[PDB]
Amino acid sequence: SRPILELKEKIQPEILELIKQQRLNRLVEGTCFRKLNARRRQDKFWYCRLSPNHKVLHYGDLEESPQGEVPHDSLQDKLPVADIKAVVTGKDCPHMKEKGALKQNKEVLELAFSILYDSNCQLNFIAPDKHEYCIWTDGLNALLGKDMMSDLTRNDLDTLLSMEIKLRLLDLENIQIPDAPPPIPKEPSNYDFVYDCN
Amino acid sequence: MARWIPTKRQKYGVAIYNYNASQDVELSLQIGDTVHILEMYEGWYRGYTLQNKSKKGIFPETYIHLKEATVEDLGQHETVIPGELPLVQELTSTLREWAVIWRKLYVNNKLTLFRQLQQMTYSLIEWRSQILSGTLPKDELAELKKKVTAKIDHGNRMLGLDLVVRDDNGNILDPDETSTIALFKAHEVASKRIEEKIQEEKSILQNLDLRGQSIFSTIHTYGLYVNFKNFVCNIGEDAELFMALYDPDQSTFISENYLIRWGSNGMPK
Amino acid sequence: YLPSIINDVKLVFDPVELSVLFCKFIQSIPDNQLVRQKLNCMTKIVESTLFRQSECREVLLPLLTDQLSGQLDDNSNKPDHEASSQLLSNILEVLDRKDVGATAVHIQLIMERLLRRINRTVIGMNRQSPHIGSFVACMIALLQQMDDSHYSHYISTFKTRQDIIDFLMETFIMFKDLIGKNVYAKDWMVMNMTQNRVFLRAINQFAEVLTRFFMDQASFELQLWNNYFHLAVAFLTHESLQLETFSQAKRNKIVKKYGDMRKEIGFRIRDMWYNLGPHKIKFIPSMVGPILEVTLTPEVELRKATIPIFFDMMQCEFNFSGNGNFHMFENELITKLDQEVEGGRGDEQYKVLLEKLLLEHCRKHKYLSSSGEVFALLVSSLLENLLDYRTIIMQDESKENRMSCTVNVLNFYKEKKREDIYIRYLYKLRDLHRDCENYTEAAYTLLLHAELLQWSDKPCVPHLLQRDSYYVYTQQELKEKLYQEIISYFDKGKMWEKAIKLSKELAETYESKVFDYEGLGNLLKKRASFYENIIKAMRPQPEYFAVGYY
Repeated sequence: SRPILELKEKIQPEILELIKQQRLNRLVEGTCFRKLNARRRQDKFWYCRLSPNHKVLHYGDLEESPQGEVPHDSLQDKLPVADIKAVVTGKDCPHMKEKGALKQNKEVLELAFSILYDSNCQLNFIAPDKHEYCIWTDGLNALLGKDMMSDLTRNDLDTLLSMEIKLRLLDLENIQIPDAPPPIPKEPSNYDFVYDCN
Repeated sequence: MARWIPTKRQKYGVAIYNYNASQDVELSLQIGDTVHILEMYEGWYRGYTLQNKSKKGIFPETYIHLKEATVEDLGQHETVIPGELPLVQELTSTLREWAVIWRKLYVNNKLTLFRQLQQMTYSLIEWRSQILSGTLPKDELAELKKKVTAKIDHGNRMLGLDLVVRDDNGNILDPDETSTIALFKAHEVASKRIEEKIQEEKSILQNLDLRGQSIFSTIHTYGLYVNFKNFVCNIGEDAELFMALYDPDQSTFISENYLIRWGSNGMPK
Repeated sequence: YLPSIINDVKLVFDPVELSVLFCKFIQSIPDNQLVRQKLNCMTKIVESTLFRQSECREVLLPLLTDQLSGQLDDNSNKPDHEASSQLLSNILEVLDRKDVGATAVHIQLIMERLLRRINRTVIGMNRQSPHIGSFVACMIALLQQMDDSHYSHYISTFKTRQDIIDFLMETFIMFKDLIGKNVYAKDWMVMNMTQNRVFLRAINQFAEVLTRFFMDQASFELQLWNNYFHLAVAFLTHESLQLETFSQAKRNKIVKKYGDMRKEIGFRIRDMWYNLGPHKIKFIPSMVGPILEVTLTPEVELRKATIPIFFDMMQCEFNFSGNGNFHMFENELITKLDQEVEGGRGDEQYKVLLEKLLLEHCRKHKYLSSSGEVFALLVSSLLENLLDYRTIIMQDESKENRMSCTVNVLNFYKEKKREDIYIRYLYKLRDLHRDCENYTEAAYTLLLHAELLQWSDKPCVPHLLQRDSYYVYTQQELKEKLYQEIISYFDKGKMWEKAIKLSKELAETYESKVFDYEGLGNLLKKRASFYENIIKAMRPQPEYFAVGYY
């Protein structure tokens, strides 16, 4: 499977942009994320819609909506996509560092993400579970246009590439690919095709 | 390059690996890029591709795996068995459409039915590969044909895709404008299988006995497999174990008694 | 069980003697005895022993026809519909066999004995839930197996021309009733094309019978071309590029298996229209629209073929233009062109080719074609306007841009003074603002509509007689209704100054013409209420911002 793998991993990017496109679709459809220590009657759930323009972030303290995203003006429909320094994960979240009233327990260690903007304002938010935590980190990193930090993302990458190459190998049944590519038969220096072009 | 020739014994324009960009009309041709070569050179081949049947590409013979066979598997008698190889080509095209809709699936929140489409896709591809060989006995040929036809038509039906007919031999003889009423009832049998499967997702996926009753309504003889492991008793003498089926309601036995000799040492004689 | 023996007993007997014995046995059933069961009997009968027919079919069927024609229309057809359909199917299949023996003559006998029959049936047998699909399948199988010579044999050679006229009219209307309101799940794709092709064949044959017995040959009774062309268009109005586009092979599969059948329909209608000749003008204003949408097919060629027909009909009017010109033509032209284009149908290349062709034709022709040149110039402007409209609609989908572009097209129409479509788009905006509660803006637009009217009683134009309710509506009364609505708006529009303004001339009209003193009372009640509102309540000041686009 040597040239097989060479070809498979070598034709990477199409699946990559496909997965990233799906991630943007996911951020756009979004959901109600989670706040910090929203216990004494606080809307822990609150929708965070990425624009179909993928530039504004329709997020803010929306109600305990079980339906999730509701298309309207959130509290702050804008998070500047360009200036986001990064998102801190786990202990790097200063809200995870908080040990007072907003002390997040160790059971949300992987749900802690703070989106960096204004260099003094943070988005200390919580995911409902790890997989979509990684999903939204992947989505913002697609906004960052970089690698993806979801385990599920590599899962989908490898599996879909596997099926694609697996369906690719249909025309080449009962054939071997020499690991050294077959020698290109010499092209005669004349391009005066005896039979016409097209 | 010169001396190109028109021919139709190259329909399987076959790559080897992702081709070099050596020609101005060639790219890293996919492994599954069956291309319609129009013009034939000895060591080279240029013509249409499945990727773009309106465009040429000069492909090496050392890269072209020549297959004189064409879309018809019997004119050159390429059939490992006649009337079947069609089936693989249209199911492969069907697989292309499953790939397209697969793209349509992940990008949407159909991931449950999408995942079940994944698993039937994998069953389809493994059946495809196993029937690539002609080693099967003809009964199993028919069995695989019908089961995969049901699966692919199921794939069509939750995807609302159009219907096919001619259950046997490539699903194509009927759409060859042979009759009308036989065509009508072919469509009717198709709809009948449609209703069968649409009523049976709720019958099997959720329930575990309707499938059993439907299976038991098709055959009339059965057998119970008993795999004895060890006898737990304290006799110390030879024991002759008469085990069989009994009808307590009728106070009678139902199967002949299977005599088992159990030894005096606790382990069967 | 009597059929259960026919095979082997024949294998040891004379064919025809046994055959006639069974026939005489069957006819000896009185008309009310086990009709379904006799149908099953004879169905098993025609099943076997009909593999040979030369000695039997010509004598076996006669009885079968007799009993089926009794099954045609006796108001006792309700139980035997399914079984008769079954028998019809089986016998037609047996006919469809080729090894079975020659049956062409027998085929025409089958028409001559069952065809008007099944036509009557399917016309009356006309509810979708029952097995009407089976009847349809049978009759299309028929038309498939038939022959043009057979169609022309007697179906073209009936009794008096009125009978054949009425029969063909019924045939056309039920064709329309099938094509329109299709009888399948749209999943039975294959039979859908087969049905399309067989209907193609049939409508072809009826086109030639119309030509041969119904051109200026029948110099009169030329009305039914209405029905013919309407059905032709409706049939032509489906199974197109995108519908052929779903799978990639879908185009290819259909083209190989069926080609471009709509191409055939287009050419057929083109030559037919050309054949109309002198009666074209006698027929234009109805058919005007019917040709545009089919011109608007997403294809290229039959389009190429169809645009010149516009020049053909304007030329025909030019022949009639001894009085005026194709005003009446171009009006419906523009109107329908609007409805279809705003429906989201055409394309740019379309309008390009339209202008090119029409100008090319008008070069061949005279002054009236120079006028037609300026008219089609206007037309092309309209087309690009609407195309821009729809591209922006699909580009932004924010109601504001929709409002902008529709305002643009209102301005264009006001320029073009085709006041009807003008009003139409006005009401579009009225709906829009109602959605946005721009009671002020909505009332303004509604007023612009009302602005056109006069306090004259006479409804001088049914153009303004809209689709909200279409009857007499004496003009001043329509004005009155509009004014009431506009007042209601302004009142909830929190802007009573215009309310009072309008109320003044409303009350004037009352006292001067209708004397509707109760209406005076209500109106002045409202005016006083609004004056109170003004003096009493306070309303917010709206900020005004400037936007500089760059």
